[PDB]
Amino acid sequence: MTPLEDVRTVALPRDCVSTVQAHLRSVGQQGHAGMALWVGVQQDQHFVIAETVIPAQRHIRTSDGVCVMVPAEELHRLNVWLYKRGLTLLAQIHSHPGRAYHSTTDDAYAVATTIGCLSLVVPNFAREPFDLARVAAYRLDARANWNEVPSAALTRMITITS
Amino acid sequence: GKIEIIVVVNGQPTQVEANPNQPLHVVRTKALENTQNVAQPPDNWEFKDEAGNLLDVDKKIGDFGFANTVTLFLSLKAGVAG
Ligand SMILES: [Zn+2]
Repeated sequence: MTPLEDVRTVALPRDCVSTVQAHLRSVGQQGHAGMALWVGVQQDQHFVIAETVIPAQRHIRTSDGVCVMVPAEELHRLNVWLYKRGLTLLAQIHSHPGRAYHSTTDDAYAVATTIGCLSLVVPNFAREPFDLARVAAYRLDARANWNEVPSAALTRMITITS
Repeated sequence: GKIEIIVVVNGQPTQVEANPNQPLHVVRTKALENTQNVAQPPDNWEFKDEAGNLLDVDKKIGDFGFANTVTLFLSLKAGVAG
């Protein structure tokens, strides 16, 4: 069969972008980072995103900034829900107060834990419209490293549909 | 006397064969490797049964009183971004 690592193309509904943006913008108005998840069905080397999940989450101030934490009960709920629905977790998305990048905390505590998963970072509290060329995207390798996906490669990979 | 455990990780099942004297953490390591879940190490995950109870990962598999067709959910202790 085909591992998630071998996905090369992703269909992303515009509605799923809108749900992410609305959540990130909403919590950003309070100075907080938010998190969202893209789930769907893998079709071998293609992945169809079906839904955005906004996990139950808490917002905590750290020494050098802010973070978003997903509690254990919610991670269990999400696991059971994916299993009952026949869905796969492809991507996590979170916002930064300013420039987008993967921090050391982001590298260590991801929710999208499977080799091949994506982690997208939206700058400036998602104030501007979502743009695949303006996010900072990372993909998890077999040695558990989150490596940057250059913008040109990200736009070749992900097509937004309506 | 091997026990068959379906472990579900991010909604994906993997069947792990277990012997009664093995601690549950032995199955944790195997299920994560089988499902390619590497972004947090094995000690960062915990088991819950179908009724939702948290299971002691150091307890021997034979001491739970599983039936042969048991499904367990293996999920992260914490997720953080920022
Ligand atoms: Zn971050």
